[PDB]
Amino acid sequence: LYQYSLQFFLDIYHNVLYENPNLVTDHTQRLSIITKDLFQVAFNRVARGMLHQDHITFAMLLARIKLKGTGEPTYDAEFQHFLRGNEIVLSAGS
Amino acid sequence: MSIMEQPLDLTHIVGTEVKPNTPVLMCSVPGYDASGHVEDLAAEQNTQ
Amino acid sequence: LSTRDPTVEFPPDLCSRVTFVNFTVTRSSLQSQCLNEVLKAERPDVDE
Amino acid sequence: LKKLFRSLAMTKPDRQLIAQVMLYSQGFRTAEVLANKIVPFFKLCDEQLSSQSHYDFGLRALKSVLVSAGNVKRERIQKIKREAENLPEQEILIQSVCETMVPKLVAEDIPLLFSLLSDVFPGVQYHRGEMTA
Amino acid sequence: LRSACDTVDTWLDDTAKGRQNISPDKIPWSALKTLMAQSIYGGRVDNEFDQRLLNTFLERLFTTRSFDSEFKLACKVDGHKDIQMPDGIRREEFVQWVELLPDTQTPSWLGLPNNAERVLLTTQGVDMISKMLKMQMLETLHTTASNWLHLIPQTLSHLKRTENIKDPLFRFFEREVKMGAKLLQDVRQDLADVVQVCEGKKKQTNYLRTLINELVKGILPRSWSHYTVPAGMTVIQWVSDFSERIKQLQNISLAAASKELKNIHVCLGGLFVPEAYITATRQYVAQANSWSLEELCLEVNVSFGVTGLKLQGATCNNNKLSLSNAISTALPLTQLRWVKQSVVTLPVYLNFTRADLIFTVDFEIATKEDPRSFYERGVAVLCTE
Amino acid sequence: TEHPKINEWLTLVEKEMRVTLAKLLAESVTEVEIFGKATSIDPNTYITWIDKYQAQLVVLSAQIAWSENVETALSSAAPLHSVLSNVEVTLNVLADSVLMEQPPLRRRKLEHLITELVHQRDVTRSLIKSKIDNAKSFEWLSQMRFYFDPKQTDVLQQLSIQMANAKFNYGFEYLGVQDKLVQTPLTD
Repeated sequence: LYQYSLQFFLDIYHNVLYENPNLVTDHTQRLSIITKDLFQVAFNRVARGMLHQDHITFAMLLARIKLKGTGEPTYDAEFQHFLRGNEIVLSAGS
Repeated sequence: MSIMEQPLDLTHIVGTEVKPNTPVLMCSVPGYDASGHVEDLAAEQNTQ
Repeated sequence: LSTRDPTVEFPPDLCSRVTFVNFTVTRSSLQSQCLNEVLKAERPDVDE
Repeated sequence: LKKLFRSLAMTKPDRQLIAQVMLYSQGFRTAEVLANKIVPFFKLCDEQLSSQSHYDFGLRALKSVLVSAGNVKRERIQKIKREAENLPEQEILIQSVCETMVPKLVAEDIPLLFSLLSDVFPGVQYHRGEMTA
Repeated sequence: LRSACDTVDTWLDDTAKGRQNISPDKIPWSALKTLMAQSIYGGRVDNEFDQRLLNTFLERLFTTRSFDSEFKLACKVDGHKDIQMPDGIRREEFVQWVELLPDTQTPSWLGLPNNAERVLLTTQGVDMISKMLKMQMLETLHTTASNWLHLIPQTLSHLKRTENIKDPLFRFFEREVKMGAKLLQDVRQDLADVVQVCEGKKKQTNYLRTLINELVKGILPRSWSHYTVPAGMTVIQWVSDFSERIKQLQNISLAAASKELKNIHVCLGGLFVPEAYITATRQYVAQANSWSLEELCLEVNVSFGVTGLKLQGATCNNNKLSLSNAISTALPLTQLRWVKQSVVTLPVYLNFTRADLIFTVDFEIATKEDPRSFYERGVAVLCTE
Repeated sequence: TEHPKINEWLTLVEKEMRVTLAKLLAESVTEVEIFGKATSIDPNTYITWIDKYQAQLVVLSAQIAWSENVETALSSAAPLHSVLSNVEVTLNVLADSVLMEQPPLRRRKLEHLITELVHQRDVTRSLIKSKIDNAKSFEWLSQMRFYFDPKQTDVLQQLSIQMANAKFNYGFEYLGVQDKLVQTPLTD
């Protein structure tokens, strides 16, 4: 039901970078402001046209993206066990 | 995600975000229809 | 021959007749575009 | 389009009230008793008989039976005049029920219908013939 | 909502003409409540029990105890929680109360048990796990069919066809056995044919090929779907219930061959049509007492014994209903008696879907709880589960 | 004979049909008032009135009179019992009349009146069972109500039929006899 385009992502660029609220005038803090605003606006625009069931899934995916971008060590093994380890084969008679 | 619980700022979205050549897809589950919402929006904005 | 929909099925006869050139978007190209656009937004004279 | 119309459910009509007052209007001394006997009979034969695809024991069938009962009571009155006082109202109702429901039944359901008729109305008997010409 | 608001505006315009305030008693409470219980919100209501639920919701809420302050709109949790009705008299105050309400709600807000949300939340968690697995992934047969085919049919051996009585129960039982035997014979013929064509010298036909495809897919064939199929069940679930129904019919036929048919504790879930049995025993009581069919009412205690009845959100204790947070509990034996002439009246459904109401049962009320609370929690009795 | 257009004289026929039905209804309501104001009623003039006036008109005039009597009773207990007694007396007369042999047209015209008076009896019984404050009580506003005002010069829009906050003008289309429906609670 939701197909998004690179033109849509460029539109969200034009709507985040240009008309960024409170236009800090410092090259260090403006980067973090632009980053946080881009994540939040991306979540808002994508969630406008998708179901409340999948809202949390998209939010968790964005949390994973923020963990990958940050410095914070991503728990790749734990994430993979949470994703695919729910259907893992178990021992016989366990 | 607190913005999502609020009702849509449809006037702001159609005034700023929506390009003139991009249609506004008002999708709905059965039992729901947003045509009345668009009529109310047009009544507010005084647009033919 | 050109198309804008990547999720389109072509018949096998047309597939045999024509040569396919798919213009997909890649991560490296996307990062290059993002870096150029953030340069233009932040330091436009430097980007130019 | 659904917002332009106001919806209302029609699930189950009041067959008892439908039958009683129209029997009263057609003219029946034991109208309430006949109504209290005929609607449960229809509801009972709607499921105690075999489940054939051509069976219908609903409001249209009940109303047709009541209209036919009024018509045959008027015909009996006219026959007496040719030949109002008391009349066998139960026999009239059973005659209408038979003339409307018997031809639709399968061969293994006619004794079941007559058993139901004997259970509901004791003095039933049967009316047939009178078609010599 | 718009129609209800328009009716409220019309009624207030008819009542007062430019008055600044109206007393709560002068407000047409009964008029508005009846009008939008019969025409606005009750128009689309099909079931009498849903109509009763709507009626008790409207009666509890919209009388407001004549605009009584600190009115309990509902209970947030069944233990030690409450929602207080705001005392503001303006749209701004009502909106402020709305944002002051906490974001996270619970199904006990609705007068419902809290265990109804557990299955939905578990399913949603499984679904989001599957969706994350989908994005992560983006980033012969006939021998097994014949094995299952040879594995199923040993639970079914034979059934009598079934013979001239005037008993209201005997003929209904005989016709039940009749179409049960017809369905069983058709199923056996189909199984024998597919056994022959899978292990033997027999070609494939169109009907048997469609049966092969549909059985490999796992959907019940429409030919075998004579009686009610609950929400599209699977064939492996349906075959066991069909076997148990056959066993019950075999027991019925054996007891009839040896009235003794009255002493059988029939399961209501095993019958092809359940309501015909209730009307048949009603006619049996009517012919025993020389009474009328319509006047006989229901007085059911926990002389006809039925089994396999499961409740929903309550438990039985000496013909007294007690609310419990369990999903369901089983009644071992239930007897029914017919007598011509505050209590709770429960519905009895064939299955969990409640798509087909069968009949209703009046029980005795609990001492502490309120009939409106019983209706809002939605206690019912299930058979085929 | 003046040779008007076919559509013009057909429109004249339709409009004057409506006006004629309105006039006949006004005279019928006057007759029902002067008949059913009293407790006892005379079958010998009841038969003549029913043979005189149309089936729709006699049913509608009975409805108008019953609504007006209940409105007067509510404007003012005991008058409600008087209305119920009048309804039951008319019902007994109706039962005797359908017990007698009758022509089919008047038989149908009388069966319709039986059905309508039984419905009126049920409404009166339920309304007495409930409690009444005035004519603004919803237990009385929930039923179909009929009002007649002979002062209006527009005889076509003279009759007003009222439900709960609903106002209707009678269309005065000639319906003939037709088939009358039994007013069940589902029908209400």
